[PDB]
Amino acid sequence: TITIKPPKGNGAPVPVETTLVKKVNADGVLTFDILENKYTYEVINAIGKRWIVSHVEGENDKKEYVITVIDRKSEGDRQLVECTAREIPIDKLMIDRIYVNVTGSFTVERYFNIVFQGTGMLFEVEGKVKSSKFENGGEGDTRLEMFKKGLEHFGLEYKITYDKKKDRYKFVLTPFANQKASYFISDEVNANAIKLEEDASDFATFIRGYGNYSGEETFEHAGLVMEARSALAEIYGDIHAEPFKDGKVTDQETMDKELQSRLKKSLKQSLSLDFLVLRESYPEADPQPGDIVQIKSTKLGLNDLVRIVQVKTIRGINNVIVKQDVTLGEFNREQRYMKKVNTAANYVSGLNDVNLSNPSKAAENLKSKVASIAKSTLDLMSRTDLI
Amino acid sequence: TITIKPPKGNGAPVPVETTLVKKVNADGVLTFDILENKYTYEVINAIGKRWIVSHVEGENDKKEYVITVIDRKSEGDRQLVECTAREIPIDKLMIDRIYVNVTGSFTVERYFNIVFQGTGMLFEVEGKVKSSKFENGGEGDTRLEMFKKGLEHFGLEYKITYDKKKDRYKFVLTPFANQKASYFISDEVNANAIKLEEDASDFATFIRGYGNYSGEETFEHAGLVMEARSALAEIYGDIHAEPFKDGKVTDQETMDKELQSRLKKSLKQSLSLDFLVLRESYPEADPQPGDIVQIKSTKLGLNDLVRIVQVKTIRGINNVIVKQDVTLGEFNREQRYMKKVNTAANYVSGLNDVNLSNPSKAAENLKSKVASIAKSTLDLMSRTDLI
Amino acid sequence: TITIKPPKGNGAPVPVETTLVKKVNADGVLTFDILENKYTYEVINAIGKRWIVSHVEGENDKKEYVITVIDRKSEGDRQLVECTAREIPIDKLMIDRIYVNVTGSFTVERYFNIVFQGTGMLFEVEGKVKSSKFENGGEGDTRLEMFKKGLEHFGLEYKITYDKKKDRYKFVLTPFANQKASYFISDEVNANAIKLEEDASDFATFIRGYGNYSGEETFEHAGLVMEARSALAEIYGDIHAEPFKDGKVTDQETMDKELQSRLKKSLKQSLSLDFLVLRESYPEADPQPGDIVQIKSTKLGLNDLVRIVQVKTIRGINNVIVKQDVTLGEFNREQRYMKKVNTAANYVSGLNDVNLSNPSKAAENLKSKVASIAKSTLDLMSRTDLI
Amino acid sequence: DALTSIVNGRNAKRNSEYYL
Amino acid sequence: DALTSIVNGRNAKRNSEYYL
Amino acid sequence: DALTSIVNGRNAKRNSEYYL
Repeated sequence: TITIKPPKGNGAPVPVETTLVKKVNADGVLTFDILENKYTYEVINAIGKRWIVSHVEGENDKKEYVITVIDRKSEGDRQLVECTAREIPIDKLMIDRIYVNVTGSFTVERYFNIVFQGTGMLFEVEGKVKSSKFENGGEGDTRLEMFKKGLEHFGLEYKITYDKKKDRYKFVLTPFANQKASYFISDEVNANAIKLEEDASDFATFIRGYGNYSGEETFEHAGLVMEARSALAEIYGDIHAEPFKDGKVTDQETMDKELQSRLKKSLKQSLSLDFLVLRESYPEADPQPGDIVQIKSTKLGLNDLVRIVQVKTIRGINNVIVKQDVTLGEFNREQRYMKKVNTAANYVSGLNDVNLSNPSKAAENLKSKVASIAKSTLDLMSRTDLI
Repeated sequence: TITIKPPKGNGAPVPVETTLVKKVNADGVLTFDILENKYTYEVINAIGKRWIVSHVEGENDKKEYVITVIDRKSEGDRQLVECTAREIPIDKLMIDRIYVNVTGSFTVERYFNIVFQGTGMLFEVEGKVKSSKFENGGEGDTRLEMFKKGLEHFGLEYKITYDKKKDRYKFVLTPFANQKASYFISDEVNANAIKLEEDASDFATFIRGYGNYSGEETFEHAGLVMEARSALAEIYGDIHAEPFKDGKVTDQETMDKELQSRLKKSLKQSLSLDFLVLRESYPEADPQPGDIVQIKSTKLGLNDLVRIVQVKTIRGINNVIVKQDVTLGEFNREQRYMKKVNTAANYVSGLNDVNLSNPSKAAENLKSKVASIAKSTLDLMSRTDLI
Repeated sequence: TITIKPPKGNGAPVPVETTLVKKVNADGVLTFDILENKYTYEVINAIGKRWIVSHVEGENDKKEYVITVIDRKSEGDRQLVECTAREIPIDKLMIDRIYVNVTGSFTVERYFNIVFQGTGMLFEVEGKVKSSKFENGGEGDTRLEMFKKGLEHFGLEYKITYDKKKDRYKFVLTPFANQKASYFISDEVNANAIKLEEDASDFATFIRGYGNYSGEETFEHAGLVMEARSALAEIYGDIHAEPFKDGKVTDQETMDKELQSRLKKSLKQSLSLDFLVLRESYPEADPQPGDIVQIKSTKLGLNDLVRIVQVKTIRGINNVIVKQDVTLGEFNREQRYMKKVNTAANYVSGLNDVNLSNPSKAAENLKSKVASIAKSTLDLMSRTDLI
Repeated sequence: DALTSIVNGRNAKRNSEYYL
Repeated sequence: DALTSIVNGRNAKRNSEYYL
Repeated sequence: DALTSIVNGRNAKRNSEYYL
């Protein structure tokens, strides 16, 4: 069912229920639970991590993943192995770092070519995309998170694919990655439980933006002062979000696009419905992330079309699906909170200045040092202007 | 029951069970769950967010709130709408920002008048209150959080009220906001479950404080070196909290008040009891936050009087109460933890320097730059003193 | 059973079920739940915090702890007291701070002697240990967290002991604190549920390190550029962790030890098994943290020996044990996450610069100020080199 | 396994209107 | 709905004595 | 008391592959 091989050489299949999860740009991940048996013994007693799993979904979808977590429990006179795994087109990026500090202006192809140095994978952009400047390179950082920053600046979304060729993974970078899908949904036919959530606690009608003042000014608001607003503003009225304070961008064409993007990203709609697969009927609905879909729930006020952003497959044996879960538009309110928490908890404990007993000594020492050197610089300025 | 109106014009009532929550200074919030019906159809299929809810508690308590969250679930051949809402005397503050960076000395009336510019609401202080200086204004910030900072400096508590007049909300700022209440409690009569929690893990008997040294010194402890202690110290003995290191305050009258406040805030007592309303008897006990109350639990060692700090009402239909929950003194141990977590998780992800793969590059780059410019400044100092 | 005394004078016993927890270096803690009775009344109605608990484990293990949390619940016509408590050889450290900012080079005995000033406790190192330099002292900090930093630099582990003498607590500092234990384990005999967890998401085969470049350089990679790797690398291959960027260490002997320590700390194995005490048989297995033990689970592929890192005792009455829980090697995956979260949530809310509405003003103001003073310093440099 | 989601969901609900 | 509070309460308990 | 562990365990599971 699931062909797993060491990092050197031959394969071996095992039957086990799988739980895969795929997002548009975020890392995909799977999980499963092997158990000891008369079969599987030679494997289960001999798996070391970074075992290479593949041939999920049968004799197709040869998307090769790698295990990183390994649990081993004892049940009766046998033993379980829960385990986790991640993509090679993502892990292979988490392999390598870059030490040369990228800095300055950077066109997109140059940037996403220097980071694909030695990995072997390939990138390509579809539409014309502008260029910007990256302040400090991640000398002690992965290729992955610099890929994150690059997507945040230039290519707002992406999609990988195992091309026909061996050891190749084309990264189609694109804003708002999508493909049409023939299938569809409705409350009656494929949508058991439709949770429509409309979160708006950080939302906006008009908004201000400042983005060409030099690095040393910070508020003497030169640099394309403007405020924009969306169409819905006129009935809701005067509100506004955190203005686009940070910016070294010259033109005004940018200052409206980024600004309206700051607006329309905030009136959030997460549809964490549930999907239930029909095999004997409607088989042509294998959900895949980053596709278009036309949902329609009667008695809800809903017929529009949306895009998948999260999908969650399970597959017991023979790669037959049991159920699916999906989320549309924004991935969740939930997962946004959880990522916020985990980012806080990992950014912290990666630092070293933290001292829980009276913190801010490390920050206040720094800030007072800064103001003191500024005072000394003032003295130097006066003393030099004297001469 | 609950009169809700769009942001433009006419009202419409609906019956629905409500869950309100009110704290002293913190934002109040409510929640409720409408459902589809033969009634309510014209509304439920036509609510957009920032719908204006009011006439809670019947033909009285016309405290107009606004919805910001909207869930829509499908139950049977009908649909639910869970939803949340917040005060207009708080949301109307979250509307507007201030871009002019408040900076320097500031008397309280001036400060809480510049922030009530265009909002229409009104503020007033009761007792005489000193003045201090605010270092950096929140140019990209709400009026609300600057109101928070102002309360943290000058007016340690507040209380809003819908005065008789239309579109007016008097903010009585006061330290330790309280009003006498005729009602009372006891274990026998109104207090089902008394959880008395006495948390002391960050507590103090004596304490040091430094607060007039200039901005560029940071430890050459000029500026009113002193250590104070409370009355209970003499039996517990030598402990001390984080000293009042940060301070630009001249006088010594302050340095004892703030210091003893740092002390007595820490031997914490949270009484998260439960309240159960008697309607046929004892009706004159509508609990309201920021009031005095005289509890008394026999077989506990308790007859003192306290103040409410949190209250949690529910009201099914006809605005009849079912139960109440309350917390006294400090709002909880629980909620303090949860606010700590959420502040961490939202302060993080609001930043942009964070890189989970090897963090501290963004901080160490900065710090090393700082020490390097200090070295260059040392060179300049020597080279100028030469001439 | 449990002899508790006020901070001044006489003792009083109570029977109550206890829950103790002991880690190697981390603070131990206990918890228990007294209840009102015909007995215990004089005590329970008269406990104030920092009551001094002792004589756990009977007429032995006179390890005196102190209560800091006090809950008081009402059950029927009686009342419960849940409560928590901590070691005096740790709390007595959390008592006192140090205000003189330790700074510069520091030999280990000097450092761990200046911090044991007035506490009365004693420290000693067993093996020869090198010395390093501490950048900023914790003027507003506990003796405890400076003890933490000291252990992080020089003495990578420790172990306290109540020596025979009164008011003495020897701190045997040691790397990898261990003592042999005659007892042992196996799946059949003492190990009910063996959860073996092998976490590797932040792991390494080779790794780079930079640690002698001066404070003002930050990447012009002078200072012992090197990359090392472990033995298992050759089959897993090219990966690497966050390189040892931060360092002011001269020699190369260090740069391999610390580097391989960064490696081997990451292929993590947490064995959060469960232990079940046999009293009538096998009594000589009182588990104690920081000991060696030889586990062996058949049908698992396991006979190696490990060390305890966490233990969790309970004792109902007469100090008879009911069950034990333990964790081996690294304390958990779980607790690592939880400590990460709580460190984030407490480091935050200890600060004052945080403003949830548009954060980064406090950081960007600072950074732009820094670059501006650097620009002014550039101007000064040019203007001085002119003269 | 089923349970983490309900608590985290209520937590994210509580993240609305917790702050002055 | 009822459940978030018990877990968060035990969590805040655990926040006592977690740190060296 | 029994419950905190299951949620925190699933949380630590979720800490694997949450980040680009």
